[PDB]
Amino acid sequence: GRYIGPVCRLCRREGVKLYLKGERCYSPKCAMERRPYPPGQHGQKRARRPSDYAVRLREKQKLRRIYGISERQFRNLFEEASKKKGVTGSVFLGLLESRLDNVVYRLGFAVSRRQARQLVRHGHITVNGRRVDLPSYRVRPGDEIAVAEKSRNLELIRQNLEAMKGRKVGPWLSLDVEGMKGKFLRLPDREDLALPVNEQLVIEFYSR
Amino acid sequence: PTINQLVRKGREKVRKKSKVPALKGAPFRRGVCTVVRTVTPKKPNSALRKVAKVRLTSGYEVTAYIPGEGHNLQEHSVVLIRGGRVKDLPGVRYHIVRGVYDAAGVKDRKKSRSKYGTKKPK
Amino acid sequence: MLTDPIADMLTRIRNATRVYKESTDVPASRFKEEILRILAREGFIKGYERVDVDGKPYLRVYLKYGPRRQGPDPRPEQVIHHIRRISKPGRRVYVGVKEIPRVRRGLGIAILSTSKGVLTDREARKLGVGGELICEVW
Amino acid sequence: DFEEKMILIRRTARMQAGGRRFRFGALVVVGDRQGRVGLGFGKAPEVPLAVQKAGYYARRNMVEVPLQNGTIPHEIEVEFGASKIVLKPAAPGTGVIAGAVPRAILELAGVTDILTKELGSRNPINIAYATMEALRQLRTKADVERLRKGE
Amino acid sequence: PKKVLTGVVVSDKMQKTVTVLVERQFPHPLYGKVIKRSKKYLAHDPEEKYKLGDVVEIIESRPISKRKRFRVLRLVESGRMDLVEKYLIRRQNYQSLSK
RNA sequence: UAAACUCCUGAACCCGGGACGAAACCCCCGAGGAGGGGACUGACGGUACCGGGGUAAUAGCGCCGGCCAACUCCGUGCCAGCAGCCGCGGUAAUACGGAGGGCGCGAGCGUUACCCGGAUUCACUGGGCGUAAAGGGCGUGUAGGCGGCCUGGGGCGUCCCAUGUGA
RNA sequence: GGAGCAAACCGGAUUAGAUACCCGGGUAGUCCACGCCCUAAACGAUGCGCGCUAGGUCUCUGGGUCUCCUGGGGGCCGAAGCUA
Ligand SMILES: [Zn+2]
Repeated sequence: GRYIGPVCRLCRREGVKLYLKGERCYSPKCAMERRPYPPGQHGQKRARRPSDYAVRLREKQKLRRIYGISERQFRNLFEEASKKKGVTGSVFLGLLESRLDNVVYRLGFAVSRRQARQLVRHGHITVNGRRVDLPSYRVRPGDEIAVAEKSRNLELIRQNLEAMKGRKVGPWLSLDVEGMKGKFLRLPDREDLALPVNEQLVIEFYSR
Repeated sequence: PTINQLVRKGREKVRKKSKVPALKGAPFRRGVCTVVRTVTPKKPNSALRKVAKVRLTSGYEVTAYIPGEGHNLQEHSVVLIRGGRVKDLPGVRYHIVRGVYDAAGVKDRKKSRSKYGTKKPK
Repeated sequence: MLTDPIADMLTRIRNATRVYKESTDVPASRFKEEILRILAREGFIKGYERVDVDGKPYLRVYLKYGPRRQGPDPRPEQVIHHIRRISKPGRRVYVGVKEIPRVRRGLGIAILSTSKGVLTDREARKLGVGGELICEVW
Repeated sequence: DFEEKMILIRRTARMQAGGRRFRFGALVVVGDRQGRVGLGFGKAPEVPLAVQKAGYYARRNMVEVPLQNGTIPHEIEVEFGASKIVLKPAAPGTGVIAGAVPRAILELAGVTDILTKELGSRNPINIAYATMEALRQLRTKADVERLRKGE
Repeated sequence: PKKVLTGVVVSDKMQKTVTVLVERQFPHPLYGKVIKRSKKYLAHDPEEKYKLGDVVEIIESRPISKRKRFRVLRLVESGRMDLVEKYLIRRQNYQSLSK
């Protein structure tokens, strides 16, 4: 399943702020903020010129952690992209961004993406009036993502939607906090994303 | 060669042969020992090894390296051949399988237990 | 006996270029014309003409080259980079229209032989007719 | 002021009664990542002082590359006598697939999508050089219809 | 339709039968070259009219015997001893092969 | 941030409801036809699903010298042993064995076996043969293979359209 | 058939040993006919035939009123190119 074990110890390994931490990573510590160096008994020690496989690998792992997803699933959603006509770089991320657990985070429903997952996998989250607790659901254009009636008044969501007030989020998503309803306008282009990742390395690393 | 030589004689095919007569191309073949004995290794190195000859199901008879620290294979003890060559020892292209049959696992080991039929402690 | 008249020409040409010769002859042929008539239509040469040598039909091929270069070895870039024969006399090669080759991504021509006549590549899918691939040129 | 990455720094050893003194091999690449690239190969008993020379020979030997929307202008094979190199154009989002060596060359060329392979020998030093004669022979359309014109 | 092949008689040494040999050039399924291959068929000649050297058109017919599944349709051109040799010349070669 | 600690969520389980798959044969009017009508039938199964209630609730495996990414301590001392290749072990081992930690991957992770790949190392695409493996000791010649310039008919090869097949 | 040379063979010396090097002698063989043998660093270690791609110089040979061209054959040097 998910990475369960410490997740703000990769925050370090990469050296790239991974806000898999809710309020934390923003605050004066994504851990990384306090310790900006690699984990372990070494880490803080003259770095070593990474190999091609490395840099590629590492740029490739950096991606998977952010979406907190199975490597089975990850790869198997990469192939899915390769096949379809279009640029594989962007398109790859598109599929990713059509994850029901992701659409949640990206819309703001849940504070982390680790929370955007459980909140779906607890039936808290519905689509088009019908419940869907499968974290993988591929969001199609137009689908109304939203919470159920059993959650309208739950501590957590009412402190996120409280913190979702108007503040723009996602150039491809309409969000109505008033009624707690969100919509997936369209598949996302590239410029709409800006993850600290090179989609032009990943494609490479997957040639071995 | 000219394409016309190819129409005629034609390109020749490789045909590879197995470095493991395990029969049935079987990933493992049961066998009982006949004699467990220590043998010194080859050119660049030296260390009295622990090996044994295993009479097979197929009426065969082969020598297979017993890896790991210490073993309890005597004479009439059955064992599972894993097939794999040890460069140190000339003419041994088979591995005894630990944690299987009369060949117990390894005593006290903790790292790589799967590669040695060793149960995880408590 | 001269095995393949057609590859000899492309070689006469090939060789004629490496030494940068203004002209080089090759025995006549109502077919060989159908080749040169193309290499000129596509600016690989200034053209040609049928000449008279000792009472024999020949074809002078006026060659073209780039400008003199700057620096080490003022060798001018070749106007005829490449001129290899694909369909050989020992190994004939015929292509259907639905598979005509593209020489060096569009910049190259694949002069071939078809029923409609002797044609280039784009001119072969223009009339949508395939044939025997004479040779590729760039 | 450009960009730098060395492919290897070998330890060549020579003979002389008593012992064996050594120099070094330093192959490097430089490229603004937008059409200008430079490979270099220097030598010096010092490992750093080597790549530092290679870097100067780099900025020296240059070559504009006819990048086509991030890729090659047309495929080419080029034999550098001992080693064979193959370059192909690729649609967007293909990536730099090549030996680690010619990769550096292209990734510094500004190349983003490419198909390549190394036939025959695979000596770094030579492959490099081939790849370099490769690019120094690429022909964009205009560069073509200009020659085949001569008006 | 009843398959038909053009060929050349190469034996009327049989009672009302003939040995028709037909070559069949065809592009090799790997090396392009157009390589000719040849087969022998036996045709039912009830009128004992078709002699040696004959070039004929034979038609896929209702079986006449063990290996007689073709009848000769019509002649093409008589005097053709030239081709017939080509076959009989290859015959004499087999001798100088064994040991 | 890992842990404890706080809060919330609530797999498991509990009760309640509970199928789709199943409309035809059958029957009346009509005529035993068309059509309209009326009636039975479910192994899976009291399962899926739905509603309510609801507890923080297994981690494992390979590796960490180079290829190949992840290093230190300790023991051992060409011993014990690792190994796919090059090789490591003879007091300082990131290669043997524990541990610390770390890289990969996760209900899998390794291993063996076999298949293609890499092997462009049988090469049509795509290799070669002066010394690296490789020109027949040298000729004549059979079958075969290959074949100059021109006009014409045929149109086998070849090319093309339609069409039948290509379940 | 057998003069000369000459494996083997004996002898002299050398050498620790010397079936070898060196020397004196020595038979098959080397030569002829007829037959068989069919091997090789049978080497240019480069199959053959044809067209193409600067020249310089030496030699062998054939033709042409010739300090020169024109064919053929044997060498060296080097345009381009080829090559690890
Ligand atoms: Zn963090």
